[PDB]
Amino acid sequence: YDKILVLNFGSQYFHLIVKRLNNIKIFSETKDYGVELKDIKDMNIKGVILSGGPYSVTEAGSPHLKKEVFEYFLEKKIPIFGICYGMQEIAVQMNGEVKKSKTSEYGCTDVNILRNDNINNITYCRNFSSAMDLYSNYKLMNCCLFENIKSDITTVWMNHNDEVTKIPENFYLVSSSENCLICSIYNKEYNIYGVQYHPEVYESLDGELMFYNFAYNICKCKKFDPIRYHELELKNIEKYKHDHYVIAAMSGGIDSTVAAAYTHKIFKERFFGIFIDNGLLRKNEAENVYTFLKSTFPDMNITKIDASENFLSNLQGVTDPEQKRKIIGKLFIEEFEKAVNNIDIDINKTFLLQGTLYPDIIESKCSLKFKLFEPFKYLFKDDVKTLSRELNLPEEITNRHPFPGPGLAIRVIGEINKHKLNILREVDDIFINDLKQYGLYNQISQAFAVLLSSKSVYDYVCVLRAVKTSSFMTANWYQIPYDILDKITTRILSEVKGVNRILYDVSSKPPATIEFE
Amino acid sequence: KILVLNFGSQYFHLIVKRLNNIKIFSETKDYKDIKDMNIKGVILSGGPYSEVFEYFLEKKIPIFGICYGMQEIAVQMNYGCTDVNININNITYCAMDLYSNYKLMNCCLFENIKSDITTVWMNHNDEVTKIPENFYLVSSSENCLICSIYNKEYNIYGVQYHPEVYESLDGELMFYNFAYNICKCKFDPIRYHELELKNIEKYKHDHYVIAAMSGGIDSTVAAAYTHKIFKERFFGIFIDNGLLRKNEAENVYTFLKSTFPDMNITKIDASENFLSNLQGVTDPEQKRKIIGKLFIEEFEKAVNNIDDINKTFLLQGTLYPDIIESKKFKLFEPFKYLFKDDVKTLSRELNLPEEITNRHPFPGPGLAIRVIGEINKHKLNILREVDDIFINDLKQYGLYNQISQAFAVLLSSKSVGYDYVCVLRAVKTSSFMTANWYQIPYDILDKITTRILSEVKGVNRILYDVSSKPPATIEFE
Ligand SMILES: O=c1[nH]c(=O)c2[nH+]cn([C@@H]3O[C@H](COP(=O)(O)O)[C@@H](O)[C@H]3O)c2[nH]1
Ligand SMILES: O=c1[nH]c(=O)c2[nH+]cn([C@@H]3O[C@H](COP(=O)(O)O)[C@@H](O)[C@H]3O)c2[nH]1
Ligand SMILES: [Ca+2]
Repeated sequence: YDKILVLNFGSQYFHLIVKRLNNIKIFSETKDYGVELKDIKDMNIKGVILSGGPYSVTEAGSPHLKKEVFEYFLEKKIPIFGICYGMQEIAVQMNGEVKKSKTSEYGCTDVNILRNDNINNITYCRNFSSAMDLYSNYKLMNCCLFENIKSDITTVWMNHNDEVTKIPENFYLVSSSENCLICSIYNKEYNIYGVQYHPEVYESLDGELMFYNFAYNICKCKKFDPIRYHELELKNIEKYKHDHYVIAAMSGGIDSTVAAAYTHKIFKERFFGIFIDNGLLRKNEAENVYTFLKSTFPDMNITKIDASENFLSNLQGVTDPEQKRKIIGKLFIEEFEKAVNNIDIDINKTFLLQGTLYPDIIESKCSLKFKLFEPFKYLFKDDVKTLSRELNLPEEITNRHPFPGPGLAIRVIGEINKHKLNILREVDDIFINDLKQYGLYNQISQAFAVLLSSKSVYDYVCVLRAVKTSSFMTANWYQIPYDILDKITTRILSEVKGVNRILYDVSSKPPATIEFE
Repeated sequence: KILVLNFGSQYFHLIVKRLNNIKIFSETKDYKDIKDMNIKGVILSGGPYSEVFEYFLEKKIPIFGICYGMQEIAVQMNYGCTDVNININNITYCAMDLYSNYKLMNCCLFENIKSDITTVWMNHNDEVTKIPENFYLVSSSENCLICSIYNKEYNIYGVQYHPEVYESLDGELMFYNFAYNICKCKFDPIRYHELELKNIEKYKHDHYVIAAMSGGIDSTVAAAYTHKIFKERFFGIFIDNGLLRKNEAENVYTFLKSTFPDMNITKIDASENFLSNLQGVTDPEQKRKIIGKLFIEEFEKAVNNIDDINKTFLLQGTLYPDIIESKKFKLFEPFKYLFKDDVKTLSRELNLPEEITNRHPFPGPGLAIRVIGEINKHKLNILREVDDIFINDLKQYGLYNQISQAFAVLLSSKSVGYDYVCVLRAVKTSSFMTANWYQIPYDILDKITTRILSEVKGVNRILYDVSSKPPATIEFE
C-alpha cells in the first residue's frame, strides 16, 4: 500500500536495504537510478531511498538521477534518503561539492550526531583546534532520523572513497566522522536526508531504527507483511485446485522443496514434480535427492529424467563459462518442456511453480508458456529457512548449502568431460563429508571443491572453496581451523588418484566471486 | 667409509646428515662396484614402496636397516613421535605370556642410552609379523611388537622407526654406536672446506678464479672465502635472465658491491635473450632445459670478454645434497660435503649481513617455473608485484625468518571479478624431499590478500597452497 521507492546505484548492499524494509513491514519498490518519471508518477510512493555504489560522482559515465525525476520528488513533497553514493548524488544535484577523501573509510566506525549543544563532544576537531571554530562554518540545529537513539554516539559501517566537501543548499550538518566531516546532512524544507555510512548492513547497530524513523515518522506510511504474502497467495490458488494442474522443477534445494510442500497440500494428485538429472550433480546426488523427495512426500508425483548424456555431449569442447551457462539453460528448458508434454495435460490450465525469492525479482529488474506461480516473491533465504521448520521438514534440507543450476560445469575449469567430473566428485565428497564430520558444515554458508585445467608435479590441481555470505553480492572467505583443514587435505591427496595439489581460496567478494567461473 | 644405499626414502638426506654430525664419511648409492672401496658398515634406508646381500654377510660388513631396510633385511634373512620400550615386566600395554614366544637379550646399538624408554619418529604402513632366522626381539612399541631386531652372527641391526630425523631423541647415539662401536670406524666435513682453501692458496700467484653469482647463500659465501684469497684475480659474474623478482638484479648487484668492495663483479642484462627463446614454451622441463643452455652460453660469453683459460678455476657453491642427488675450467667446490645448515653458520663466522643467512632459496629458472604456461612480460610483471607484496609483508609481520621458503605463483587458469589467478606458497623444510605447508595466522593472511587484490591489476583471486611434500612438491612446475 504505502510504498518506498528504493533506487539502485550499483550497491553491493542493495538487497540489505530491501531486507530492512521487509523487517519493518514496508513495501519495497526496486528500480534502477535511470528510472523515468512516467513509470513512477502513478504509484503510491511515500519516499525514496538512494543506494550506494562503486562509482565516483566526479567522473564521467557515473550514474545520476534525471533532473525531472529529482525535481518530481521535491515538488510532490516526497522525502529522500541517500546512503553513501546516494548522499553524494543529492549533494551534486543541489549545488554541493564532492571530492575524494584525504583518508578512506572502511569497517565499523563511530560517528558523532551533531547538535548546537553537542558540538563540544568532538575531540578530533583538529583533523579538519577548537570545535567552535570548525562548526561555525556550518548550520546546526537543537534530527528526526535519529529519534529515540538514546546515545549521541552510534556505530556504523563505512565503505567509501569520496566525501562531501561542501554542503548543498540550506542543509544542516547532522553527524561527523573522524575521517569524514560532512558525514550526515539534513534538509527541513524538502525532507532530504543523507548519510555517508551504510545503515542497511547489520554492523550498523542503529540501522533498523533509522529505516523505521524514515518510513513511519518521516514518510507517514500506514501499512505489508512479507511473511504473510505467500499465505494469502496460497489461499487464493485454492479455487483452482480441481480444474488446474501445477508443475514444478524439483532440484533438491530448499526453495523448490518448501514451495512444493505448501502447494502439494492443496493440489495433491494434480501436482507434478520434475527432477532433471543434468549429469552435472555431485556424487550420488541424483539418487540421493530423488529418494529424499519420495521419503518426504510419499504421495507426490515425481518424474525423474536422466538427461546426463544430453548435457555432457553438448558441453564437449566448451571452455567459456557463459557459453556453458547458456547451453545448460537452453537444454534444461528443452528437457523440462519434453517432460511436461509427456504428462499429457492441458497446457492452457497449468500453473508453473517457482521458488523465486525477492533477491531474484530485484536482480531481474536490473542491468510452452505457463501461468507463473511464485508465492515467495517477497521472501529471503532466512524466511524460507524458518518456513521449512514450520513444515517440520528434516534439518538436512534447512541447513544444506545452495547449489548452482549449471552445477559442476562451472566448477570444472575449462573443458568438461566425465573423467574430470568423477575426480571432482571424489574430492568434493571427501570435503563435504568431513565438514559435516567436524561440525563446520552448518556455520558455513557455501562450501565446495573446484578442479583446475592447470597442472602440478603430472596431475590435476584442486581448490577448496568455503564462504560466509551476507546476501547475493557480498561474502567472506571462511577460516577453517588449520588442524581440520590439514586432516581434510591429507585425506583428499591420499584417497583420490589424479590430484597432487590442494589449494584453498582466501578471497572475499568483492573483488572475487564465490564461484570461479 | 660407511655405505648408505637409497631405497627412495624422503629422509635419505637426514641419515647422511647424522653421519656428518658423527664425523663419518658417507658413500651414497642406489639400491655392484663396492669391493674396491673401504667399507666398514652398510645402512639400508626407508621408502614409500613398503643385490649384493651375500657380500655383506661374507665380508662381515654389518647391516643397519631403517623402516623398509629392516623389513627388506628380514625378507633377505627369511606414525609420529612414539615412546618405544627397550625388562619384560615393564611392558604395560601387552602380560608375560606374549614375550614368552620370543628370544630376548640380557644390545650394542643402544649402549649408554641410560633410559629403557626412548622417543622415536614413526612413518610406516607395514610391520614384521614373524622374525627372521635366529634374531632377538630387542625393542617394542604400543602399535608394533616387533619394533627393533638384532642378529649377533652377522651384526645385523633393524629398526622400524626413523632414527635419522631430529624427532628421534636418541638418534645420533644409535648412529654413533653403529659406526664407532660396531663397525669400528677409526672425516670432519667442516674441516675439509678449510683444507681445500689452503691448497688452492698455492695457486694464487698464477691461476685465476671465476664464479657465477646469484645472490643466494651458497654462491656468495663461497665467493667470500675464495675472493679473500685470490683478490683481483677473482672474477664474479652475475646474469640477469629476466626471470628474477622485482628490482632483484639491482638489489643483488648493489648488495654484493656493498659487502665485498674489492670484488670484481660484472652484471650482464640477458633478459631479452631469455624471454624470446622462451616464447610459446609451456612444458616445465623444456623451460628448464632452455634456461640452462642460455645460462651457459651467456656465462662463457662474458668470460670471453675478460682477461688465461688454461689457468682459470671455476668456483661453485655445490653442497652435499646436490652431490648426493646426482649419484671448460678446473672445478673447485669446497662445500661438497656440507649442508645449508653448515653454510649458514659459515656466513655468520664471516660477520656477513643477516639478510643473506636468512634469505629463502631461489631456483635457477626463477619465475619461469612460477608462471604456469606461456611466459611473457605481462605475466611476469603481475607475478613480480604480488610476490613483492607477499614477501615484504612476511618480513613486516615477522614471519619471513621462521618460514623456510615463500613465493607467489601465477596460473594460466582465469576467474571472474576475467583476470589471472595467483597462489601463495609458504613452507617449512626439513630436507630436500620433505616439506610442510606453513600455517600463516589468518589475521595476517587476510591482510596480505586484501593488499594484493587492491594494489595489483590483472589479479582478482588469490589462493593459498595447503599441500605438503610428500605427495606434492614445493614448486608447481
Ligand atoms: O542458479 C545459479 N546459476 C548460476 O549460473 C550461478 N552462478 C553462481 N551461482 C550461485 O550464486 C551465488 C553467487 O556466486 P558468484 O559470486 O560466483 O556469482 C553462489 O551461491 C553461487 O553458487 C549460480 N546459481
Ligand atoms: O636451482 C633450482 N633449479 C630448479 O630447476 C629447481 N626446481 C626446484 N628447485 C628448488 O628445489 C626445492 C624443492 O623443489 P620441489 O619440491 O618443487 O621439487 C625448492 O626449494 C625449489 O625452489 C629448484 N632449484
Ligand atoms: Ca506426448
